[PDB]
Amino acid sequence: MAALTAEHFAALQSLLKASSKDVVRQLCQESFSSSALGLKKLLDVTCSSLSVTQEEAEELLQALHRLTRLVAFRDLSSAEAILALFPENFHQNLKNLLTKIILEHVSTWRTEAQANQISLPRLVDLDWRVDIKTSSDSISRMAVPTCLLQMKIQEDPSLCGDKPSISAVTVELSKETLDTMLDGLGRIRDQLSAVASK
Amino acid sequence: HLVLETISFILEQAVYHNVKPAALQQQLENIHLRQDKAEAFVNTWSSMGQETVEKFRQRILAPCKLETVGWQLNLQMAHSAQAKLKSPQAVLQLGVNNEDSKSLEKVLVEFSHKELFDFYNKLETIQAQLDSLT
Amino acid sequence: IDMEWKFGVTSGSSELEKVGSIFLQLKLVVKKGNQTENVYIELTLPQFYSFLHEMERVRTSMECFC
Amino acid sequence: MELSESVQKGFQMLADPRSFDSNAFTLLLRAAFQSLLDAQADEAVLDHPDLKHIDPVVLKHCHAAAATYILEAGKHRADKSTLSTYLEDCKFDRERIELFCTEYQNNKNSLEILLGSIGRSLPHITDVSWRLEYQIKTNQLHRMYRPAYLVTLSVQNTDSPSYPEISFSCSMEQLQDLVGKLKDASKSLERATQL
Amino acid sequence: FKAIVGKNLPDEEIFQQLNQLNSLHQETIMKCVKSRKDEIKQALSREIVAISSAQLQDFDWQVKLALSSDKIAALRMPLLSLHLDVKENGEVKPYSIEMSREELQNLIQSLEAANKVVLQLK
Amino acid sequence: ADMDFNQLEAFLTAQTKKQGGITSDQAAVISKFWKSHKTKIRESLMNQSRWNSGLRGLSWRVDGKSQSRHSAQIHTPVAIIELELGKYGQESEFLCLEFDEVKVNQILKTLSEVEESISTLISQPN
Amino acid sequence: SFLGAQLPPEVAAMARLLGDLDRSTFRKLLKFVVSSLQGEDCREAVQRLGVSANLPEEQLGALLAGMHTLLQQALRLPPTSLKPDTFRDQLQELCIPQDLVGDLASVVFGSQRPLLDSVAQQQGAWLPHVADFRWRVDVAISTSALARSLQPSVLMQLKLSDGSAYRFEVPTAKFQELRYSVALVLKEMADLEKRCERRLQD
Amino acid sequence: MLLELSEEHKEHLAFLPQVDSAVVAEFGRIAVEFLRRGANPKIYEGAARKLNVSSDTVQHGVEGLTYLLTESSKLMISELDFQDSVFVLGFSEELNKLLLQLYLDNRKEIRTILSELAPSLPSYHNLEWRLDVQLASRSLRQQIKPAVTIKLHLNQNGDHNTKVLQTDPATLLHLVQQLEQALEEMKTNHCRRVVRNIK
Amino acid sequence: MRFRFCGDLDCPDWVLAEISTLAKMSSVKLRLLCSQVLKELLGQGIDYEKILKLTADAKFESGDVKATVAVLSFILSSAAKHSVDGESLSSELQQLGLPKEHAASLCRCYEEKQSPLQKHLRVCSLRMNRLAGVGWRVDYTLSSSLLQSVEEPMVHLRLEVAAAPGTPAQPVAMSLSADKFQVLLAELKQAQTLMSSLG
Amino acid sequence: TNQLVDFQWKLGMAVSSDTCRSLKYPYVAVMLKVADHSGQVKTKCFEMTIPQFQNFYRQFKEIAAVIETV
Amino acid sequence: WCITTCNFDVDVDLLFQENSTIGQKIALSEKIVSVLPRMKCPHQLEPHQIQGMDFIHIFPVVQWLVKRAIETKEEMGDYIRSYSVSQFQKTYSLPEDDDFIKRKEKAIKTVVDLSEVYKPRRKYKRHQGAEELLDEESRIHATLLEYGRRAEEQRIQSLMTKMTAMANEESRLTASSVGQIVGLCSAEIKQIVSEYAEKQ
Amino acid sequence: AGDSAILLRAIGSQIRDQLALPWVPPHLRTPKLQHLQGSALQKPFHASRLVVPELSSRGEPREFQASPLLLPVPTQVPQPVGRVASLLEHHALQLCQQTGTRAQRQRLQKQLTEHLRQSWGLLGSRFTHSEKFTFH
Repeated sequence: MAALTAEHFAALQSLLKASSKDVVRQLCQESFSSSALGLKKLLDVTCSSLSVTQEEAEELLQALHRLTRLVAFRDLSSAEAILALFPENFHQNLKNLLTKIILEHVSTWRTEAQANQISLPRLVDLDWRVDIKTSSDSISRMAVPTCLLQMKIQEDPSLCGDKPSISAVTVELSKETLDTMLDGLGRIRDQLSAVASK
Repeated sequence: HLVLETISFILEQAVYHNVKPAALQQQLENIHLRQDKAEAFVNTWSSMGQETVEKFRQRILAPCKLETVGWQLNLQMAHSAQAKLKSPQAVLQLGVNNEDSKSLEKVLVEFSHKELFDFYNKLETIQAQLDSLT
Repeated sequence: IDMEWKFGVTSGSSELEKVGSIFLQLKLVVKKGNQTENVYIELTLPQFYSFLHEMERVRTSMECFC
Repeated sequence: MELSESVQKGFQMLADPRSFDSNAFTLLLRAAFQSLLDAQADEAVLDHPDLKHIDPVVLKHCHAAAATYILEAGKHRADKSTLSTYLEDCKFDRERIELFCTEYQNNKNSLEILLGSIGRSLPHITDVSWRLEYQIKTNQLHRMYRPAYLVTLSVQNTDSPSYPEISFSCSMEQLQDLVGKLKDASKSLERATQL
Repeated sequence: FKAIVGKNLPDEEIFQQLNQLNSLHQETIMKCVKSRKDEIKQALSREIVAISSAQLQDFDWQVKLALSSDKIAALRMPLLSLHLDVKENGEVKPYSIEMSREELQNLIQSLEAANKVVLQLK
Repeated sequence: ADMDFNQLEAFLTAQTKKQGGITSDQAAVISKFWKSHKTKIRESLMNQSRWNSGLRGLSWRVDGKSQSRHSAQIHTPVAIIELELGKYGQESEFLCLEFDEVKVNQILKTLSEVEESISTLISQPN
Repeated sequence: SFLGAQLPPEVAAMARLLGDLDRSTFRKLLKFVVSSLQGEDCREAVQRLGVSANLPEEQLGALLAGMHTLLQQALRLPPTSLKPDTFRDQLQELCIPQDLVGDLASVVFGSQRPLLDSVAQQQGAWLPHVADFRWRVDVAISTSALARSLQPSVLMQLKLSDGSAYRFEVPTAKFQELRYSVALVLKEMADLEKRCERRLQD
Repeated sequence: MLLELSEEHKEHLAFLPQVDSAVVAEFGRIAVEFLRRGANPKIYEGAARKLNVSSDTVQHGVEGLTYLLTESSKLMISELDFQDSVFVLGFSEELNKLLLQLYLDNRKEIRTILSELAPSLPSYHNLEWRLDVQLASRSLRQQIKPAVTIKLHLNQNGDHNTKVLQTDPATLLHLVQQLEQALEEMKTNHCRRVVRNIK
Repeated sequence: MRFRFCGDLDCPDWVLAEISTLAKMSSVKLRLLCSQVLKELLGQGIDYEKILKLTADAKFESGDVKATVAVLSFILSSAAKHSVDGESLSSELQQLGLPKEHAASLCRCYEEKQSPLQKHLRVCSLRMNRLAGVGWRVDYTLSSSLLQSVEEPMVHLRLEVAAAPGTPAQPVAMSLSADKFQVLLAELKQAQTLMSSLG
Repeated sequence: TNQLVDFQWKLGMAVSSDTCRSLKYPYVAVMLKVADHSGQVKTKCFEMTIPQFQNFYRQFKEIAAVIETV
Repeated sequence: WCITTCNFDVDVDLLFQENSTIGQKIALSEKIVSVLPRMKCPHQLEPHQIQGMDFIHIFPVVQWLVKRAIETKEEMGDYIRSYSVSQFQKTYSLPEDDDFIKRKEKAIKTVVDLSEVYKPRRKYKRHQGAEELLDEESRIHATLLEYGRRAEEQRIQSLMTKMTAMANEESRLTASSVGQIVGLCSAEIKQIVSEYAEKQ
Repeated sequence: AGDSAILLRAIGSQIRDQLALPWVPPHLRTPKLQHLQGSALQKPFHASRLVVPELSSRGEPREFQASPLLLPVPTQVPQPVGRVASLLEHHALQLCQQTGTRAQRQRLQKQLTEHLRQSWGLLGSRFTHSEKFTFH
């Protein structure tokens, strides 16, 4: 995360124009969460609430987005560290108010950011059925157990485009295949019962 | 074919464990392999195995790799809407290997000078994160 | 028909300097008639143990009937 | 221009003084044009109180006959001499021949604009833009020092799935070649005006 | 309505299926059958053609005269453009085909052979 | 024409009884060839004239459902059917369907209606 | 002349039409030309102006085409290269009425100009740009092939202004090559700027 | 300006003075043959046995020599700067003169190969055109609608692509006007100074 | 200056340049070279071995050969494009400075192949598509689940369409009701009547 | 896996083609309508010869016999 | 044509003859006489002498221009020949062109292989203190010094003093990942191990 | 020919009228210039099946047709371009129908039936290695 600038802090002075502390609080919370497209929507929301110019509102949302994520990225654990980020000429009551808001949310921010990391597609749900196969077109009678494994999987919607973000795949396992992968996955479990690897 | 698969499986286990030479000798005799074959394994593993273990370590488990980097530097002189320009432009080409398809995809990106410095500052953050691990 | 896996820790990210999140990646190779497909799935630490706990129930019911 | 036996019988009933008076003929004829050209699908277009005495099976049959002849006459660019010939064949009187021509002439331009709007076509180029760059270096080659042009065409058609811009690059020789082709094409339009 | 028309049911068997409805609803439905039977039957026949991988939904055509090209200045070649809308996999796909005088003659000559067989059945 | 022996030999005979015509022995060779090939040629012409999908194979199995993740005890059987389809000269698709004991019998009666349609049409000339 | 060596036919046609045109209508048209340059759809407003002025569509098209060309060619010139005195002189050689010249000059040089410059600079792009760049840094502890790996890598995700997006993994030997390449190009941009300022600017 | 030979690159080239210049001439031949056609490792074990050195010694020397020629051609380094670069290596005038000729003999051909590596933009190949008048349609039976049918052929990655397009007459007159102004720019005093000074 | 074979335009500068390269051959081998290029324009292939074998007379380098074949192809194609006669071509090539013997030779080969050239150039003229063939099957429907007895014919069409020469035809396959088929055939016959009025 | 929403059939004769004046062979054409995950419904059609139908119909009678005695 | 071919650092704007009348030819004659001394043309010429066209006197002027033009094409390349060849390649291909297209890919492979063998690799690592951030140029220079790609010498040496040597190409950890595993996950590992004991 | 001479003379004067008007930027084009310069949208030919009254209708079918339940025929399609295309193709089929052996037809249908009877009457890695070696 890049540092802030006097232009961004001047945009934060627009919060002195803002109508209430919770409006500031709202803009802080949403600007952390908001995407760029969300920032266009939030820009309309900001202009409607503040009635400041679109330039002031956009720079303000940019300044809060940059400021909040800078703290979250560094994980500044105290007011003293946060306050050092602000310039000495800033409006002290607003600067102190922002520090209070930032302290409350920062714990939530690291939790929310940690969930939304980039990854390979995530497992959403897992279901299974065991059947015994009893007959087929080619064997009159059988008694072979089988597992059907059903997994529901989600990909980042920005990578999906036309396709749906979530899909399901079935996978069939014989116990021979099942036993092979139970060994493979068991290795990792043994090496965490004591809290570090073998 | 079975013999080649059997030899592969023996060497695959040696990579996974990263077996020391003397331990490998005993395991070969434990499957009742003859002494000359067991010694032949130990010699061949000794030099070549360490390079092979490193080559396995660099393997990636992902559908796509970055494969190639390439760039061209240009000077803008004019376009239909402005005359008398003197702007450095960079084109970056990233070659991404999609091993699911065995096909390489070439991604082209324009940068202005300010945009390329912003990109540089992010790479400098990644390097500091990497440097924190050592 | 095949499975490959990678067990790791996320040390840092673009949103947080320090993270420390354990993950498991699986590659499943699935025969679909004449052709095969690769399915990539990432599991969190809680998901891995829930997954392993279920697949051990599967084993048990595959070993007894009626 | 050919017309089915169904259409001809509808006109033979419009030609009657008994079935339709001169008033009802005018009102049905106007309803015919309206139902062709109005964007509102006015289901009550035939509910004129002066039409109410006509058998609704006959009324709705002659209305579709009229509209069908209007579209066929329009498509085939029918002149008043053609219209008047066919109407007199259907035994129309001189007053109703005048009435039909008056309504047709009033609507002719709107009908022809409608008929001409139906179709599919190729993607239509609408604009062009260009960039001039001087090529300096590659990570494999220094002192390139050659100009290149970066050209974009803007296309504006939706008759088939398409992307709105076509981008390509030209050297000096390639752009000089391209311009010569387009001027060769333009010189052929000029020749065609001498026909 | 699809079921009773497709099966060519007798009126008495339709009445017996309507025994539970209000008398005006019974009478309404019988009247709808008598007035619309032939129109519904044609809709079914159209749906039987859709038991196929692709169907021609609509077509259009244009006649044009080519006056010149980069190859030859006194070209004066008539061409037909035929546009097809083909419904497949629940989607409509646009196709276009361009024909000279001789290609159009071969096309029409082939469809006239098909039409001769159609008219032995139709 | 898909000629029968009377048509085949009459046509070939007319070809023999003309200037530069084939010999009767050549026609006999052609007839012997055509006897075996007639079966193969006819079926090839069917494939050439078909550009909808065709049935390439049917396969099925029946399973006893016993337990699932949540349903600790199941017993109702199920039929699983794989249907292989393709167009001439193209790669096969596989369609896989699952049926309970009720839907198996609903489909079975639907096929019995096809057979009874055929039987009527060929009995109507009686 | 800023119009090039030979006068474009649409500009010559427009310049003779201006003698008949009320200045009120000229200033109404000029707003539509300027706003179209800023990318605003004006087709319906132009049509209303047409019937209001009783201009046939053949004359609207000639006027609008000629005004667009004149402004396009002037606004593409830097303030070092077209200036109010020479612009006004050159337009009088077209016999444009002097009051209309003053209106045209106010568009090219007045407070409208900075927004027009911003729109004109957007058109130099031809390839897509980086819209977002995210990463995570991971260490592999174990793998199917190795009981202990301990090998870092960077997973990267790019979003481009094209609306395309890519997620791919970078070996650390490949990250070093990428980082080197980007710093090298930045040195060579700065060297090229110094060549230009000391030889092309004088 | 000068070549900055890395210490490993120097250590590979140090094999060159260890053998007769007639063998270095053979290394020069096979080096440029690999650039021209592709490398074939089967020769390295042959020269190894002939010279009583390891195959890696032959490989390192020859692949180091190819890189010397490639980097010189990339830079288009002058004969004077080339010598000032090479004299960091200690070997004698006969080998220094051999290498200089081997560079100047081949730099223009190598630079042609090196030009193929650049980022692969789509580019113009050819254009076809046809003047069509539409005279009738299914819906309307007499018309004159002139259009220019255009077929644009493009290259990318060595693969040809084609696009079929349309213009009206007045748009075609606009297209020529704009791309004539494009060609006129290279004649302006601004672009003349760039070509004159950025060299 | 304007020339008929240039299309009532002044001569291109690259053409006027390379006309001076034609004068460098003997008149006897300039005529032989015309035959090789003209064969290629007629689709009969090209013999690069013969082209190179005879142009060794003038000691052409491969850049001369490329420019020579290019200018002969331009002259012959563009005269045939505009239906210029060999009498005009000879006179107006001489205006550009081609020697009178070279002018002669070049035009007595054009005079022999002028007519087959124009027939080939019409075949090569821009096409969007070509109809390569038609296939059809007629079916009769007996009964259905959806309608107890149907008893209607149905048609299947397959149209082979070629986008470019030397490529396999794309099949367009579709099914039609007998009503849709009847209206399609009737519409194509109306189009054909209009076509026949034009040519 | 997939589930049948509907089943339809038609019986017809192939009468004539451009290559073969007398085809005159019967077929059964089946349309299957199937629901995917999340209920997306699609259709698939295929032809059978009359011998193929008899086999197809015969095997479903085997399925119905085993499914009772499973 | 010779003047514009030379590009001799003058704002040469002038028009070709176009078979123009008197008037245009006179204005051009003044411009030519104006350009010649700025090109340092050794031979003088006069506008009236252009109209009378004294070949005897104009000949040395042409000798200057022709000699300078030839020299400039010999370094810059002949454009019209490159156009002629481009018209060939659009539809024709010599046997040597087909050969080059055949072997192109295997040749290209050899140079990307050499580029990997001799790639720059990170020799030094800079200290995190004494922030170099004060300008873009010294940050970018410091980065390139990490790959050895070096008051110019004094700038390097003061920058190089902020660095430490290196010896490894891949950042493989000495099992220090336990520190970040345990220090942040272990409480979650203890919860999960406890719950998946209790559930069974 | 006089007829083709009249056509070519009409063609040439149309091209003049189009060349005489400049290109106008798409955001400024009024509807006339949208048609000439190709930024108007054409609509595809799409036909819907109509219901028409029948004069010979009697009984219950007539009682339907005589009522507001049968809409006026062109108004049965919402859009004028589809409304035009529907009437055009409806009238085209009527011409095909009205412009178009019983022993021959019965014979063919009996020939088809015999073929149906004759057709029916035939009824009358380390992972896979670990599995193979240690879990198979």
